[PDB]
Amino acid sequence: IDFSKPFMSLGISIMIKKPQKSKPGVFSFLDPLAYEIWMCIVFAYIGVS
Amino acid sequence: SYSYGWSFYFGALSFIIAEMVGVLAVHMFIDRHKQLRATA
Repeated sequence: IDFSKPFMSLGISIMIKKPQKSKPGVFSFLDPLAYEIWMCIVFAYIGVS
Repeated sequence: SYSYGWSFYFGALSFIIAEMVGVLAVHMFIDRHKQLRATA
């Protein structure tokens, strides 16, 4: 047969389930301050003292 | 994404060891002077 010019173009795509928010974590109170901030706070406490 | 290694932790660990020696040396200094303030 003789196809015409494409009236629409598509391709293989990835389908997933929409991120339904996220379950929390035990030590999730430290999220605001990064790991380094917390580490350096300990070092500054040991130093000031 | 990164991940600190043992070399960085030695630097961090050095601080702690050094700070502990720092307080210990101050204690020794005070102890010497306390002996002099009791024998005079």
